Amino acid sequence: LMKRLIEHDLNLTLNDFSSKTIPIYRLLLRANIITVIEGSTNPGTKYIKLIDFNETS
Amino acid sequence: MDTEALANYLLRQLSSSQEYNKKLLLACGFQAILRKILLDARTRATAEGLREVYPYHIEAATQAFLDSQ
Amino acid sequence: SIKPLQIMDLKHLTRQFLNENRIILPKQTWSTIQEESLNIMDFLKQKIGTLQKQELVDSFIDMGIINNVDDMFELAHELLPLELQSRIESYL
Amino acid sequence: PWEFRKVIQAEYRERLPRNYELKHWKK
Amino acid sequence: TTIDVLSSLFINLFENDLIPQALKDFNKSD
Repeated sequence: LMKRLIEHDLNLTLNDFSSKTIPIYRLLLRANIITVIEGSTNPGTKYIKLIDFNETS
Repeated sequence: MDTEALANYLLRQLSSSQEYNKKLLLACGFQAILRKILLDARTRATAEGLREVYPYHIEAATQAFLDSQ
Repeated sequence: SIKPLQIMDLKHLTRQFLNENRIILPKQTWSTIQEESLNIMDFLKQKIGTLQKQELVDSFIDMGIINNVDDMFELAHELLPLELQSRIESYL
Repeated sequence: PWEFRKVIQAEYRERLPRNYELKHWKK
Repeated sequence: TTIDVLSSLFINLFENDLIPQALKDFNKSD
């Protein structure tokens, strides 16, 4: 999960987050560093990722 | 007015960590349902199409809310 | 009657909600939401007569706000100040 | 016959709308 | 939300319980 969050991969999905790691997704929600994407493309398997620290605007 | 201040309001009309959490969650529910009423009011405002969410839109939102709940 | 909640309090609360979804409200709209908040509160007291974790998740699911306890503490996260939603997480 | 609570458990269910969820009954 | 439950229950109580209670006693005491 960390090697996927660091690269900001969209495959970070709550169904792939196991029941043991859904609380870690909840902790990241509290952190709010994750772009809280209300994924309309697919229900249940919502895609969530960190805001890319490498993106200068 | 805080969400925990909304919990305080619900405490005042209702009547320690467990009860604190319970009343905070009740405040969450009240806030969410107020938001639902306002969102349904906006939906009704979409059906009529004028500038803003005139009062009968909130009204219609409340009747639909009661008719579904 | 002492039940009513102030229009200004509703304005302050809904101001933040306007950012998640911009509702725009004339005056008589403010008065009607204030007036019908009493009916909403009574209906909630019917729906939630007592407070429990299973009871509140079931009530909010019945309300259509959420689908499960996961959605419930997602709502708590997006509706509460930072330390509190953790405090509630300790309760769940 | 005297107990009115048993009667009300039937009265309210027909009284209120079906979509008016009587999941919890306040004291 | 319960007005004509209340009045109906009161009215129901009188004809169902009170009225026969005195009526049968009144009939018995000839």
